[PDB]
Amino acid sequence: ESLESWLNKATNPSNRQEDWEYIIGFCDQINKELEGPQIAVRLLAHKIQSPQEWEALQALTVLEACMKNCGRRFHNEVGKFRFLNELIKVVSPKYLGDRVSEKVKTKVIELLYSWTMALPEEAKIKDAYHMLKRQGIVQSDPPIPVDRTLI
Amino acid sequence: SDEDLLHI
Repeated sequence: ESLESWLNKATNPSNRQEDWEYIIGFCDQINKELEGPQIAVRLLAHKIQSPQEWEALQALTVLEACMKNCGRRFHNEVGKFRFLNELIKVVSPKYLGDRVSEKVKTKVIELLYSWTMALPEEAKIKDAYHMLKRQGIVQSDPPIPVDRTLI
Repeated sequence: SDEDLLHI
């Protein structure tokens, strides 16, 4: 099925629990699609900025899965401000910030922080993260789950 | 091709 089809099912607010079947289905689809990466980020950005917390949370988990399954061609898309700004808006009071839960915000910060280490190649991700700290959105670097593949 | 870093 289509990219949106997979994601809609992988981020459905009604899901009683995460459905890794669809999460993986979404990733495999992107790896097949000529424009899967470009379409995928825009689709994910939107789901992540959703007022429904469970939808946004699931979207973040799907985003995490994509980074580990969709290789370099996905990383390049996530590494552009065009997508990065969408995440900033989620944690910045000037935008969605004051209407988004902490769980969602910290997850975003965690992922962003994680990427600055994992993707030293994507310089735009670092600038995005520093800008956050500089503006006081991120007081200190947060602790993160142990993953020895994060180089 | 890309946008500029958003500013708060």
